[PDB]
Amino acid sequence: TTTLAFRFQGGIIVAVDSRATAGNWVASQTVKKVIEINPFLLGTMAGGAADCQFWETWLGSQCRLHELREKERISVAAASKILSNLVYQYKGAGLSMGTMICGYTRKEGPTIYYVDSDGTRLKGDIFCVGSGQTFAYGVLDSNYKWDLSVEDALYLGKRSILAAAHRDAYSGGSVNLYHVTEDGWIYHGNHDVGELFWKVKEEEGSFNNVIG
Amino acid sequence: YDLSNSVFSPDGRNFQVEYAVKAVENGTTSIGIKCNDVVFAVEKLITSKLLVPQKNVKIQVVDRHIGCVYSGLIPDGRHLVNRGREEAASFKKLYKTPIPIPAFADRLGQYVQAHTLYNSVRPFGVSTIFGGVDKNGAHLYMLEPSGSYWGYKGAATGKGRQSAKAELEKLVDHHPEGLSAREAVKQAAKIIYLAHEDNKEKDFELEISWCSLSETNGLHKFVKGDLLQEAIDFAQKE
Amino acid sequence: MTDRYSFSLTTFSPSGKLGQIDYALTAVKQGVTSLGIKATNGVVIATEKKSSSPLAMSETLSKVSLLTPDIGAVYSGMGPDYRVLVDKSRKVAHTSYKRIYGEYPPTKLLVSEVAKIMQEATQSGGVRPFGVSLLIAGHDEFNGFSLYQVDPSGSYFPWKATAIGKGSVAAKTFLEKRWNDELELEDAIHIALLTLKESVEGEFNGDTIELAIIGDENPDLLGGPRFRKLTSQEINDRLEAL
Amino acid sequence: FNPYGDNGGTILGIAGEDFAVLAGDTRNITDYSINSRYEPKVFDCGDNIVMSANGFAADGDALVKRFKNSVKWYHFDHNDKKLSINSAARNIQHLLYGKRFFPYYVHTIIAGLDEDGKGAVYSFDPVGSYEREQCRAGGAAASLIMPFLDNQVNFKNQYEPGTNGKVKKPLKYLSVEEVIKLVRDSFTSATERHIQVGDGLEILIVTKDGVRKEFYELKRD
Amino acid sequence: TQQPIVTGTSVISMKYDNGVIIAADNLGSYGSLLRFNGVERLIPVGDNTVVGISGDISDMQHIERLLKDLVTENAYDNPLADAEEALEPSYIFEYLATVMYQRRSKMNPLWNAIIVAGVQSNGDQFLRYVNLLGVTYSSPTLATGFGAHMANPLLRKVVDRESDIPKTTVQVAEEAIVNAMRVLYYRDARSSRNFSLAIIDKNTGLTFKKNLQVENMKWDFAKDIKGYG
Amino acid sequence: DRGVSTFSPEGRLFQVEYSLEAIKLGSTAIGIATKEGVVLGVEKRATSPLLESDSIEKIVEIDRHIGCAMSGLTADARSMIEHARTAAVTHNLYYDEDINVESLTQSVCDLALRFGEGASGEERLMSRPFGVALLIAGHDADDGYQLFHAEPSGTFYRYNAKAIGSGSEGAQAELLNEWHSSLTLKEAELLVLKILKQVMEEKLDENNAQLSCITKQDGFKIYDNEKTAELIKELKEKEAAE
Amino acid sequence: YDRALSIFSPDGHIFQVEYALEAVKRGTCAVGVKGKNCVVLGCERSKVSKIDSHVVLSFSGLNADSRILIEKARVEAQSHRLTLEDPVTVEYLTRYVAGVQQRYTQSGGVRPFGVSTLIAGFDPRDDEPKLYQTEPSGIYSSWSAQTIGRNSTVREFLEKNYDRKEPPATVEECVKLTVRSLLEVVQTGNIEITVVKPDSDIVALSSEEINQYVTQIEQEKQEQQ
Amino acid sequence: MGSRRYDSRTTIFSPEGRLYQVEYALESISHAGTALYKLNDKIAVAVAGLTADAEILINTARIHAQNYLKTYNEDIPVEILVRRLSDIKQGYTQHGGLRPFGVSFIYAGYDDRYGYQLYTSNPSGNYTGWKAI
Amino acid sequence: NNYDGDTVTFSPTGRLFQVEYALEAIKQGSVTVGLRSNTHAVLVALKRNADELSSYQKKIIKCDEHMGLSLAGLAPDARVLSNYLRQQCNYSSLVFNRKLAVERAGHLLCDKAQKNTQSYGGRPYGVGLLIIGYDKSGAHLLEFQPSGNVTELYGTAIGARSQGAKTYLERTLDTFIKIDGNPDELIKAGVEAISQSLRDESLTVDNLSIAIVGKDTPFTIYDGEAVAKYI
Repeated sequence: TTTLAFRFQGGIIVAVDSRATAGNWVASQTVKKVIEINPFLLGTMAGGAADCQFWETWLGSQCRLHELREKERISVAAASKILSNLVYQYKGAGLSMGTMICGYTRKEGPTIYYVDSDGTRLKGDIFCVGSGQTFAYGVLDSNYKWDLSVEDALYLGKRSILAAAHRDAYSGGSVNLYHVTEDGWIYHGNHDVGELFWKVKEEEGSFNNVIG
Repeated sequence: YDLSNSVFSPDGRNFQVEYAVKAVENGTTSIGIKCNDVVFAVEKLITSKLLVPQKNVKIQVVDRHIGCVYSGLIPDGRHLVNRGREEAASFKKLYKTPIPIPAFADRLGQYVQAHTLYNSVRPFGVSTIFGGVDKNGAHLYMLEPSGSYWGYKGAATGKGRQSAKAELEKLVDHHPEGLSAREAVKQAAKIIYLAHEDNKEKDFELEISWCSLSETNGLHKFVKGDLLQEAIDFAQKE
Repeated sequence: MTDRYSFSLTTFSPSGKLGQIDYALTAVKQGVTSLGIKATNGVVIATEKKSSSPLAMSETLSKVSLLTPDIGAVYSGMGPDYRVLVDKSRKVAHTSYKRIYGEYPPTKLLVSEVAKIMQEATQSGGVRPFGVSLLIAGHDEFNGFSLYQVDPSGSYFPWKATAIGKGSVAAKTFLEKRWNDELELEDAIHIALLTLKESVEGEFNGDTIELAIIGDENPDLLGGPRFRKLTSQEINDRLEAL
Repeated sequence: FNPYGDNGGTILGIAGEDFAVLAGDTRNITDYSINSRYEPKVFDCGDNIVMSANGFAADGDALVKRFKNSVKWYHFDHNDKKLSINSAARNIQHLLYGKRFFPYYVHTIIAGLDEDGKGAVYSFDPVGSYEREQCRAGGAAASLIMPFLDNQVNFKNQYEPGTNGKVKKPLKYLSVEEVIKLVRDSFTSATERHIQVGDGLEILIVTKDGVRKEFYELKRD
Repeated sequence: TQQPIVTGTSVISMKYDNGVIIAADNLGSYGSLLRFNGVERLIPVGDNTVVGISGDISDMQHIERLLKDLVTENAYDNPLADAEEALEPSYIFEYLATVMYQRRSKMNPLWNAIIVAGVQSNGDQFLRYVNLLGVTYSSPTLATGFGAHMANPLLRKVVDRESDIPKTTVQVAEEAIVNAMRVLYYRDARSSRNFSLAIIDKNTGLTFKKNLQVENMKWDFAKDIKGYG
Repeated sequence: DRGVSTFSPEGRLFQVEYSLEAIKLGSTAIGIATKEGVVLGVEKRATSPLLESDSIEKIVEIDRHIGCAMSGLTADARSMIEHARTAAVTHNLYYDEDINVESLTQSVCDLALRFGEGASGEERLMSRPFGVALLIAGHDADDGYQLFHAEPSGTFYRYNAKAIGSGSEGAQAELLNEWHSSLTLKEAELLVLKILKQVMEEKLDENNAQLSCITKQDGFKIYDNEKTAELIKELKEKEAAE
Repeated sequence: YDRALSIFSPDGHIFQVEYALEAVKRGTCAVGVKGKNCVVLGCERSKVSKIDSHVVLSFSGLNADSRILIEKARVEAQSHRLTLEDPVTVEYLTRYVAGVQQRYTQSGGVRPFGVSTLIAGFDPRDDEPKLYQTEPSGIYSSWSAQTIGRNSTVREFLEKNYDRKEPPATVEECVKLTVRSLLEVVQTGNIEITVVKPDSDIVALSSEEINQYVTQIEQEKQEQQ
Repeated sequence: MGSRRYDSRTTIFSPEGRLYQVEYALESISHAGTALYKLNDKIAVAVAGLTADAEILINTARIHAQNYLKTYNEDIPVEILVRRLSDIKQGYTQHGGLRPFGVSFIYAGYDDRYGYQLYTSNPSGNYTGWKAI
Repeated sequence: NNYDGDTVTFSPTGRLFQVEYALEAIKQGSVTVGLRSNTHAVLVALKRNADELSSYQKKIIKCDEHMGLSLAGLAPDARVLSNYLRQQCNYSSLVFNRKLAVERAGHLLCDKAQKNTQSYGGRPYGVGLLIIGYDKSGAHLLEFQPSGNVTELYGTAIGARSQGAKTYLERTLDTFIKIDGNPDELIKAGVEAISQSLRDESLTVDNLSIAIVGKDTPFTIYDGEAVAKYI
């Protein structure tokens, strides 16, 4: 689990892995860790899968009701604060959740909020939440700028996910990419980590320590 | 003074209870006879031949030893029987013994009387004859919409209650030493047949039940089969 | 079986009168003349007693009750209402003041509590005003000796010498005819006895009137209380010297 | 007082191109003792939906009966509209999450056909997270079956001979018979290597025609 | 509720070609003290149901009172309460299982293991098990507690699968049950020498045998054991 | 009388009939359903020319595939619309699918029938029936395009074409004479505009009449003033030509 | 207390709501005039309350019921700011007030509010003025000049002297029109004006400036004519 | 026939839009005397009509003032207390089914924001400040 | 009348006029006929529409796979009663795993109807019901009135102009009881019985609904083109 998301000129890039393990045994390698809140909002799954899915679907329903009543699309801040207020009621009951609410609105541009099960809610540019968050965050920090193209940002997300999967035993079965623009999200397919590692090693001369 | 349930008249009467008694008067004839050991008999009006025979049982059973019949608004009697079943179950749970007949009568009387204390409800439009057998012998009781109840040697209520009362008084006078069970069943059938004459131009069905020591082991059972046919033939002969 | 009587039964008339309170006052006015006189060393509360039946034991019913060891009360109006209100006042004197501050409430505060209780009956739902007027006689360390009158409307007034009942007007006139600044407890008792004898139509003995006094101290009754209800023999002895 | 227990079962759901297969062992046990040799765990809940909860027997039975009641009420309240597999999955997710703080100690697998007519298998966790998968095994023998299915269904770690591991083995269509053979072999291996696994295998197959049942014997008859 | 005080012992049961047989002892042990004797743990319901209860006996009395109340309730306004609308083993087992599961879910369980046996109205033998936690299952042979470890292996030697049920006569099943009871008295420290046995047959009906005693025991060889070396 | 749920001697509830009478005084709302969409038209009444006509919302969206129109007491319909939106969103949340139009209509009718007696053993919340009738248009994969008339009585009907409001009689007669099972969306819009012009006492303009449609492809949409004006122009040209 | 005080009549009317409207048509007149910029609220014999920094409310009818409604609206605005991190718009607040008023007309044991409300302001990050009125029945609408109050007339005058496809683009003209419309039914000079401009620019004109406006209006009337 | 004794439905409007109970209470107060309690150290109140309800309202006002003092560690402004009492009196004129209070109040209070002020309130719940009586 | 403002008031002759008005509300409804035999039970309902542009209101509601009903009068009350019956049948099937008997449902409906005729603040139901079912005792048909009176009959009819159908059923009582091998013959008998109640009307595929239950027959409803061959 790495589940990174960052902002750039073209909007928002969200990258996740798909590995779920239980007691050092890999339960699944096809886990969808991105929740489509609505055609204009995405969320990231970290911590408890059931809590994330259930409460983000509930958030999507609340956003649908808000847009029906107000005849206007809800902002990212409002949805993030609704989710945070919902979670803060259940604090101390054992809920575990770490989510990145990412959305592109006309008023606020591209926006990313981080909300945890402890009630913290903060707006930021780059976020990485997971067991292998450190490697991906380091890669992003080393190769970030508010000038990247869409293709460069997608490759940066893939590279960060690949580094996290390589250096963390609990991360990496596949890579899922999403690009959030003012007109909604675009899905950029599922890429196998095993093939991606060899492809990156062949193209870029990285991972010399690994024999291939 | 006849618009609310809990308003006294200038002479001290409650007209809603009297109107409930008037409603009871329109009901069918139901009688109960106590023997030395008890026997309950009811007349069911066959409004049309479309009704399935022996499918509209009116006599109800409480616990395994109480039998109840009622005249008036049948749903009110059913509600009262449900309340009595609840009270009997509570008593049996609390004390492990079947509820005595006087205790059951007191519970029903308290319930009916409480249904006459407020204007948010209306008094029950039924009169109930109920009885059975307990450790102290065989008991018969009659309860009215006002909540007052009494023990009787023989009781009757409904449209043809006067002829039934006259027959019961004659039977009591003619049997100072009591009656048996089968003789009581035959007398109940005869009294029902005689009291049916208040309608004449309407077919009717006779339903009989009994609850006595011996031949029923102190439990309440419906009289069905050859005994009921013998009772019907005896009633028709008279 | 539901109450469904949440609305109030006392309302304002177009002329600004409260009908139920006026009717309660009318019921009070057709009662028994009860009077109270405040003195410099005590307060006397006297009333007349009726006999429902010749076979009835009059001493089984007391028209003057002890609210606190220093506060007593008398009534004019409906007896059962007075009894229920006395029980309520006794409960309030403990559950609201004594169990918190460790002392018996002063007379004014107890009168305020009783007036609040009687006012709650004139505004809540599904009730009627109490058909009684109460005279409260008490003593407290800081306020001295006090006498109060509480009406069915819940309004209480302090009085130096007051009377209620059928002969309320004549008794009030007699009391106001000569009320000096040096009244004593025994002088107040004598004046009360004279006024009650004038108001009553006859049979003025110790078993037909009931009197109580507040003042001084009775350590002999401690087992002291300032409330003393005079016995029939003492009333007869005082009437012998009348 | 411990309100939970383990009955030691093993179930497996495989989604085909136009069919679904849900299989399970029939052994019910507790603490090295065999409660029963034939206690079915896979039930036909209606609308061509087959459900199986594994783990705590009582919680599984309660969940199955609640889901059947939900299907009945859905038919009552929506003019007998057929319940889709995704709608059933979401309803089961809500049922599981309704008692998250006192969760069912079961793992749930449901199978059917989607709105396009293809096999669909949905897997659930005890607290109510579900995902659609092609092959999913649950129980105490899941760790002994999933690698075998990955090797023999997805052809993982297999390459075309003569290419020196440059071209992966292409995926091929598998008939229902091949899925049945793979399921039987996996359950036989699980029976061989797991003490809690193996008294009889019950398989439910869902197609457009309906649901059909097959049974096979295992060791410890 | 939280811990049993007075506890029962193993209840055993099996199916034969025409019905069910269920047996249980009559001990009311108080831990290591055999405090109470002559305690009937086989409750007949109707003319076709027998309920065997093992574990806490206060809860046993509670649920037998519940069964009596259910029988009373089934007869209310039911002219066919003795012919076709009478209670069946399946209905009673479903009610008992629902009650047990509801008690478990509230963390206030009934510390019992219950075996319901009988013959259905269509002639099919019903024999099912329930306990605390609401765990239910069925088998041709059933046993609760200690008898689950010793009585079941012997009974399964006669009725091992479903197809063996039609081949088992009542005499063979009764002999197997008696032998299992003798073995349990041999090897269980909370067992008693006296027990009751109920047979439910589709043709004959309900046969109840009380005050049975374990007999034909072997103790002679114990004369040859001396010391421990 | 003198009771919210009192039966009349003829066997009807007074409050429901009075609510129907109140609805009879409302503005005209028409709905026509075809095999390629459902058109809902409403008449907007302004008590003064200074009112802004764009602030009158008598056509409300329940969900992308379900729209609603109201006639009668427009203030009472806000709670009904809120309940309908909540029910649709809840159904989508619980089943990952769009709720059927008939199911939503039944939910709305249960809400309207509720609060006098629970439809599923619940209590009451309001003390009088709703005073607004609703036309609910929608599309679902089960039956197709559906139009429902919902009344405060709790009963609903499915109509091919339905008009409600003050001019409901003549509009319904025209719908009976005009509607056939092979209409188009443009023909339905023209017919709605024609009937609205006939019913309305004032001249038909784009500032006093509003149109909306629901189709499978584009969901539920509300026409702007320019489109309504061009449709009115086309209707006038067709009337003056043929 | 749950008696249905407001129920339908045989002619399909609710008499309690109509009597609340009659109660509304008894107090001082309140006028709201909207121009190209700024909104002017005029009140006769504080009658203008700031619900938030950008919205103001005027009432006609019962004072204490209006106080209750104002408290509810202020609490709702603060809750909206706390939850959505965005100041409430005029339309949302008007909808909330109208919903409360309607809900009070369909609950047992209560009577409808005898208050008619005028809400004026500007939406956040916007410059278009917004003016709404809510009736005791719970119906709300948008206007440019309404005059909810009844003072024995003003509506006709404002209909005559408004628009012509040209709003009063200057604040001074709007204030003058409001003062003249108030003076149409007021003989003394008992007149209060509050002006609202974007960026939370809510001000109240002093009595001296209102007196100057009245004197100028009188001079204009007596000079040209 | 549960309870049809509702005394003219106290909290309803007249056909002319008036409240009968409030006007009758005003008549009762006008028939009373012509206008001595301490709410706190800085506010005093004079009562007119139905001294018992006046005492109840005065006790409620004292509790409210002491609660404000405890919460903010400052003396309550006169306007806040007057508004609270007026809202309490108005609450009985719209819901509850009970009769309205029959007390007229005259408050005189000093705060740090206005420097001596006077108010009056009636059963209708409307309170008005006055330069002089 | 002074004894008509509520259901908790008795008339001087001992009558409840609110219950009588509820009964009269049934007479203003469409005619529905029910009949049964040893093996099957059949309900035939004539539906109504608001006008030519509206559909025909449903008159048959399914309660369980072995029990159903047909209504005459206020539809919402019928919906409430049907929901209650569905809940009771589901409770019986879950707790005891036994199919609910028709007589038990009749008793439950009687009790629920009675509870609404004795307490202030409520009103009696305004719909009559014909309930058919099949259980271990065979096929059963029951008639339900809002007063709480439940009767068991071989055949009955409720609604408006119901006397013709009832007279036809009484005349042909000895015939339709023996119709056991042919469910369609029983349906034909029911259709011919309801035809006697038609007032210058013709049965169409739009205003005819036919529900049937039987031994090996789950509760099945025929409407529209399904009833083409029964006309």
